[PDB]
Amino acid sequence: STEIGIIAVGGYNEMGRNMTAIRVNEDIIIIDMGIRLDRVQIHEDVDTDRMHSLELIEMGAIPDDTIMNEVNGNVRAIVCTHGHLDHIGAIPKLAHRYAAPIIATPYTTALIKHQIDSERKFGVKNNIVALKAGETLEITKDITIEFINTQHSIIDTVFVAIHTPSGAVVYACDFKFDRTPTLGEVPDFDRLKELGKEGVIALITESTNAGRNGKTPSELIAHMMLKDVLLGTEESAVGMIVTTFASHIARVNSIVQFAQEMGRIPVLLGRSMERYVGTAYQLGYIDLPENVEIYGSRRDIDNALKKIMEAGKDKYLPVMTGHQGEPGAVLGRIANGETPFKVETGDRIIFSANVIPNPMTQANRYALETKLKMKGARIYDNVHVSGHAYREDHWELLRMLKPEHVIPAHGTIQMHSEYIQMAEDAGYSLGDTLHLLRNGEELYIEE
Amino acid sequence: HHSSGLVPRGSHSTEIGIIAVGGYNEMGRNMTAIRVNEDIIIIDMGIRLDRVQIHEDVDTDRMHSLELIEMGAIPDDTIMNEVNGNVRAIVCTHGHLDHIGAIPKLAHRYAAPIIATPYTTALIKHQIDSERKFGVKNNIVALKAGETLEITKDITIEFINTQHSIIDTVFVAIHTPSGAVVYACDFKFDRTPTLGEVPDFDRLKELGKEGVIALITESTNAGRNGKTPSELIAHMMLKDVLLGTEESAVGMIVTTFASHIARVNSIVQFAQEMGRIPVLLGRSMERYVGTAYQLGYIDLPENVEIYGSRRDIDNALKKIMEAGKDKYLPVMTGHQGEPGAVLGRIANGETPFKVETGDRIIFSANVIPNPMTQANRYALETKLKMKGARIYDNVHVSGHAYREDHWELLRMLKPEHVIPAHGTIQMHSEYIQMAEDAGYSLGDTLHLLRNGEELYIEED
Amino acid sequence: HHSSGLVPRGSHSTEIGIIAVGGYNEMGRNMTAIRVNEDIIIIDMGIRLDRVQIHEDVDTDRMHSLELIEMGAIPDDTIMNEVNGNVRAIVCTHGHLDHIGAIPKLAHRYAAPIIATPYTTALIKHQIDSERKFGVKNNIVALKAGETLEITKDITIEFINTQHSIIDTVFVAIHTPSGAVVYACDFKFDRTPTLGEVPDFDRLKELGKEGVIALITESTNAGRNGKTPSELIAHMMLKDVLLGTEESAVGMIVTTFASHIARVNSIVQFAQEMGRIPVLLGRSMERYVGTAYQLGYIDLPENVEIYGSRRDIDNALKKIMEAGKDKYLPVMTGHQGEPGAVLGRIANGETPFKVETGDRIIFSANVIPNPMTQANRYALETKLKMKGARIYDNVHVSGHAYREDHWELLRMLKPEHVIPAHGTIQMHSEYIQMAEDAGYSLGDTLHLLRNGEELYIEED
Amino acid sequence: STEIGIIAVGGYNEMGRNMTAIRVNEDIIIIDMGIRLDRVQIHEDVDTDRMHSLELIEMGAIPDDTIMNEVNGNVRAIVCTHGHLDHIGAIPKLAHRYAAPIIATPYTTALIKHQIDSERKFGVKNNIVALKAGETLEITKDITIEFINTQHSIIDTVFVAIHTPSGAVVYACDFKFDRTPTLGEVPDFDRLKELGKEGVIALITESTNAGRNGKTPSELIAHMMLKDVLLGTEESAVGMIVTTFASHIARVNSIVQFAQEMGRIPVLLGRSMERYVGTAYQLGYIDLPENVEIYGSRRDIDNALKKIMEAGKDKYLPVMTGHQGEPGAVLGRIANGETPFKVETGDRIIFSANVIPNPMTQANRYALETKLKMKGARIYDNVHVSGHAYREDHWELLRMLKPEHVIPAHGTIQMHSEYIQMAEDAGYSLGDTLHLLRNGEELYIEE
Ligand SMILES: [Zn+2]
Ligand SMILES: [Zn+2]
Ligand SMILES: [Zn+2]
Ligand SMILES: [Zn+2]
Ligand SMILES: [Zn+2]
Ligand SMILES: [Zn+2]
Ligand SMILES: [Zn+2]
Ligand SMILES: [Zn+2]
Repeated sequence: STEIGIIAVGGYNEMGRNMTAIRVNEDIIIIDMGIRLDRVQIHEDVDTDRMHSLELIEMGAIPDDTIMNEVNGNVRAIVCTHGHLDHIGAIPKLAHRYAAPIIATPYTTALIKHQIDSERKFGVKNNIVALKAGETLEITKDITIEFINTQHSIIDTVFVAIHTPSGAVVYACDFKFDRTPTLGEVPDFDRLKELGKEGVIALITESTNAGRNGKTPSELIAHMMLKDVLLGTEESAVGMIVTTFASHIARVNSIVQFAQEMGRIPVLLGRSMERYVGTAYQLGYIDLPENVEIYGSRRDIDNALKKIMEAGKDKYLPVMTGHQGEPGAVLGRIANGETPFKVETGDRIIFSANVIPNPMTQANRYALETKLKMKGARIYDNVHVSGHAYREDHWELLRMLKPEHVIPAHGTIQMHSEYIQMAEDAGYSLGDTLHLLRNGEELYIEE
Repeated sequence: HHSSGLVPRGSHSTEIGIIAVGGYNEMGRNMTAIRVNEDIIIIDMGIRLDRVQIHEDVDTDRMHSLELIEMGAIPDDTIMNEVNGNVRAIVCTHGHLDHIGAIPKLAHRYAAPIIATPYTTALIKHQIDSERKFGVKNNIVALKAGETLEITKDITIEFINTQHSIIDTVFVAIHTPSGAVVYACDFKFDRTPTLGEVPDFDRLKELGKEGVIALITESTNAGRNGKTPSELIAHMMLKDVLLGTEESAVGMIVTTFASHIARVNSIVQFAQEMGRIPVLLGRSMERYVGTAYQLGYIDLPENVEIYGSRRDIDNALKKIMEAGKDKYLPVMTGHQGEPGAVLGRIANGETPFKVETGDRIIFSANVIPNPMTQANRYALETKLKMKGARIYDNVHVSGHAYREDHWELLRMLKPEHVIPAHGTIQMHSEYIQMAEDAGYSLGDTLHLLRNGEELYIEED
Repeated sequence: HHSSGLVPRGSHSTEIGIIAVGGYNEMGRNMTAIRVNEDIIIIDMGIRLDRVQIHEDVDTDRMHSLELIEMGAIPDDTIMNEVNGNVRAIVCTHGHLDHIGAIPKLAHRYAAPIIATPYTTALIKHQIDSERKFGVKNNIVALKAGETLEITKDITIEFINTQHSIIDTVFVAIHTPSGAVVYACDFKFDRTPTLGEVPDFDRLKELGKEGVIALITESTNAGRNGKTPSELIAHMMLKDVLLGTEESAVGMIVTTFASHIARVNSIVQFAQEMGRIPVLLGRSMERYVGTAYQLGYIDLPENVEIYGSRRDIDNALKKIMEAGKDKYLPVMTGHQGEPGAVLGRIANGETPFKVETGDRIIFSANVIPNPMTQANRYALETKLKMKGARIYDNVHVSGHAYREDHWELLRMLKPEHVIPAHGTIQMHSEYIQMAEDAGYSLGDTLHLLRNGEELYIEED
Repeated sequence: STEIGIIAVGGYNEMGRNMTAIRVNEDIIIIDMGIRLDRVQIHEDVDTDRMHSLELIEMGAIPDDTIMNEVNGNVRAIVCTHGHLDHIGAIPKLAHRYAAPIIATPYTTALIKHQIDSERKFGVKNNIVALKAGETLEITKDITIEFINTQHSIIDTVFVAIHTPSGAVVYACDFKFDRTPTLGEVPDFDRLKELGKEGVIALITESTNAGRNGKTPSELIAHMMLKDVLLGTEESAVGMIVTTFASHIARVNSIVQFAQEMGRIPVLLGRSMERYVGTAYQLGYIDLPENVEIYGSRRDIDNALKKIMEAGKDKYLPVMTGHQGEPGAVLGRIANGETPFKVETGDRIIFSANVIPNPMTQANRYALETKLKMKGARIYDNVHVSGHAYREDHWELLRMLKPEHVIPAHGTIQMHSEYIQMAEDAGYSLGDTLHLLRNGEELYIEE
């Protein structure tokens, strides 16, 4: 027989810190190892590289994988859905304890490798393997892992399908059914219906926005709103700063496109930006006009900003990090005047990002925005679209994959509750064919 | 013995008065009066459909003005017995009921013509050809955007094109010997509309530099941060939910504001795009979109069917049920869960249409933030969900201006005074903070008026 | 060749089952079944008055069980055709309709006696002497707090005193050969009540140490932080608003839950204290407080007047209007803005009572967090405010237990399993987090059940 | 004639930073000078004594009184309602610019004098005068200032009535009609009705809780709830910490009373506590049992806490500051483990205070509470009653004083909006007999 087990290690009580392990008989396939970036800020300057794994488990921070000492099997892989820190962030801190390769899609593999180049001299290390969407990699005789293309607030994001002798186990945390994306190709629907007909034993999926009604707005909407705010203005020569996730890439591409269309020169600031968009351009996921400038260290940035100041803000579009009000982020540094560029009345600050619903980040962004307003700035908030799927996206996902079991992951118990109600609309039953797991719990499927 | 100091004095003219009679304590029931010394211009006369439904039965028909004034409902113009002048005109911004709803009930007491843009005028006369008073009269005058009409020698009225949740909507500029008084309730700076013309920015700048004595403007979304999304966004989202689906042949009902001609036009475009026959239900839509098509503001495929009375609707809806929902797209009223509206009674099954599991109900409208309509819409959605429907909420974009749109409006008109209208005191508070950023001062250059109040501006 | 390891095995008995049939997806409509192998004990059978009013007309009278099951309304006991045992009793926690409301409609299909505490039993028989089925029968048995009743040799039922928003309310403990199953829906640890006895802590500790196999308990306010305020707080606040006023002779109406005997007792004490004659209106109050006084749970001054039918009420209310509101204190129903309740129709003026400016309306009740009742209460308060009334909101204290009260409940009973009931999945989620702090584990030692679901505990 | 002017200097746009000036012809009476304690925390360690007035005005922080250079009169007094920092906090920083005495009720005068003993070597200084409730002090021939007793979250809090040739101008920011107080005497109602009949030209009053329905709960309610939580527990020997406003005094008195009734020894920790309750006991506003201990510096506190730890928490009730999660406050220091006393599972933390509705303090209190919960603590939140008046308290205030004009103060424009609606119920009219002022604006009353 094939006894499948699903062990919840991280992120089913919280949003960050995601880690799941799928045990097929005695083989283990681990998916995702993220940091929880909120409850690290509760403590007074931690500097995550000064701490080793255990420290951070009693903060968590990183998922408590000690519970993996109680499970009956050996891990053969560490798969990663995409390159957000809530998914690949814990790798350089925990993956070394496992004698297993790290499988990911190219952009992720690259960014992982870049992050480990800060773990220490080496680590152990695991060998890092790049697998693209649409391709499949056999890990043992009968266990084979497949990558299926999807969209998310990061480029190159993927469904993972673990084929076993008794069927496929697909895990889909962090997706979005964007039918008209700015980057990448539309999600592989035909493959989802087909693989649905092949046989899915279990579905593990995010419940982030399952309570939200309807279907997720396309990234094209964010594109159009940003177009509207940048170009559709009767105060053309003001001085505009755009801030967003350094990781989003699709949007940054939209923004530099816009800069080329609105006759400004796009300058990208911050280590964050340099890493993500740099790695993106180098690996050819985005094209850049020859005029763009990218600066990471404080000297490059501040120099670029004195320059950008005295030559005229009207003829520039700084694109940067700091949308959640991170002090030390370039925007936080501009708001505090710890920079040559010092904003004046009329100046437009464009936040192409949501406010993360945590008191820490909300306080930070509050303080940031008031400092900006006292310096006369005019703020455009939340010109943004969520990269997570809504109720209807989930509904149709259930209707094409037709999974035999469903396990909500990547969220709080309330998010999970919303998802549960939706799945119950689909014919499922709690504790029977629909399962609510907590961090540290293992659910068995038989036969 | 000595010491000095010097100040220039004079010299002296125009006593302008602004009468807040309706829609300054609440939204809707809007009425403002612009008094230029001796002469008066009435702007907007709206109905408030909110605090009439709180009472057990609405009627609104065989009732005369006074009763609705103790409900309000209609603006209390009794305070106009206290003003020193005669109204020589009644202008209307656009054809929403919070703006023209009180006309067939109050405009008759005033010996003045009603000036509006063609579509508005049309809907006005259609409403008077329905209240049935027949009547003591007014001339209904059609003035299009971009044109100007002299009414009293020194008083001249200009229409300046803008966008809003209904087609053909306009800024009104009351030119006086000492400058312009601009009234801009219900507007939005949509630079990429689906219908109509882009708002006339250049004229706004010109008129700004000519001299604006006062700006009267809505504060509905002045608290909302940033700039209002284009209607194109609503178009793209609707396009996304109707076409972008992997459960294609289900049976889909779309509900929206009957007045939002642009949105319904987008929708029939979509039905034409998805091979369903667009059918429009409700007396209300036949009213609005019928008037729109007759006057040629929207183009319609001949595939369209429009039905107003219950018999036409219930039978067309038999037509669609028995023939198959798959090749049809009903667009309807009832988005606020109005009982008696076609959708609410469909939800109650008081109709041939029997909605089934999987069916998609698409609300291209927001929930009006009032406990009544929130309750009705709650009940509606639970009936629909229990009968298995799949609900797409708030596929919608606000037709009102945000903080930054107001910012640039102030920066183009550069008015000497500012008056928030069309909202609650809190909405007005947000607007006040915004204008305070713009250099204005409360009780001096920016004024918070309440219903029934007059501020005198003495300008030379 | 070698190596070792050792584990003790066995030995083996009691298969206990817990049936969640009602009130696990919503609040109210509560029904749970405790199956001890072969025998079944039904606990609570409540009505849900929420999702019945969403439909146009309530009736509830000439309807039989099934229809109300597709509304629910009443708990779906159809799933009891699938269980392997016979119910040999029906216990009721207290006399709120979310607990005993479904009895005259479902208890008849079960060949079992209905066990309750005296006041509850009384109200039950009063309700069956009203549904009018006459009927196929059950014996209505009065078991007081602190006493125990053997029903099936190994199954014995204990009543343990507690406090709650209605007088004489009880923990139920189902003793079995292998331990106790405690059901505690609707409770509160009030250590200083105005009425009743302080909850029986010592017995809870004893029974905790004896062995509790399962705890089934409400999660209504498990999300609320801290510990529930005593009823004494509600008493002191009411004392504060009624007596503590510098506008003394106005005319004051107090509205509250008819079931909240303790609160009304406080109020009549106050009327007796402020020299007004306490008059109680509504069929509902005559029901509850009448039953309370007849059975001697509350003492009443002979000044009191209690009127149930419209004629008595409208005339007593003529009495009070024409004689002067100043020397009277009407206590009434209608706090949720129920149209047809005496207060709502007073607000509509469908009554001799004509409330005037200055008059005080005192709501000793919370707003039930549902859009329907929130809308009704909105409308009520606006009618009252427009007619000049002065409104005192939420002079109230919740009758349900908070997080910390639950904490100590777990720490006294030390149950082997925990099951949240009586709430939504989110309420249950909060409770789950609380119990997880207590050492419990989801799907192992703490179970989230939905309506219609059974968890088997196999205990030796 | 007598032309009265009311100049709004601070706190009508915000809550903190209160300052009003009443000009009677050419004489000026200033009431309140507070700090805004929120928007000082937006900046990175300010240390308010390192900055002089102007610094803080461009932060504000302290009220911008530069606008007082444009008014036609000379100030003859600086009156203070009570000893909260939103009322007397700006005195040592601005009062030196004015050649005028500072009048207050004894507890305030004391605490003011204690605060100036940190302004510098001296300052100028103004002479500080103690005037009790019920007594009157003539400041010029015809202008005389009266103190009328009321309750508020601080002991000895007062209505100020400025009698002039044309009537009284009463300012009542921060009150509460507590008819059954724990401390002090019930508000002087008879005097309010009487003085109402004498003639009030203008009423300046707080709008903090005017939107809140009904009448403010008595302090007796907070007393009873605290009694219930401290005594009504079936886990008697756990270890309980009580945190509250060091300034409240009434509640601290309740708490030590309770400690005496529940057989624990009351220990009070923090500079804040020592100052406020110490000054209170010394001036005889509260009685203390002989057993109590008060410790202010880190050494006394930490020593007391090691002591209190090893001897047994069961036999102790630490009462302290830190309810808004101030890092450096004793509770914040306990939650971070920067103290000998280190909380364990079951321990009860009792917050007898509300959460101040500002993102800064909400974030701070968030972080605090999560640290406490991770250490196993069980939290009792908001066992508290607001010290501000509600709609009905305001209503009856209007009905006994019968003021000819009303000006809401001490709040945001929305609070002011709520108050406006209530006053309109009372017959008043905006811009005519009811006035909405902003910071920096002067309103004239004639005749
Ligand atoms: Zn992600
Ligand atoms: Zn994620
Ligand atoms: Zn409109
Ligand atoms: Zn409008
Ligand atoms: Zn109950
Ligand atoms: Zn209940
Ligand atoms: Zn205060
Ligand atoms: Zn204060």
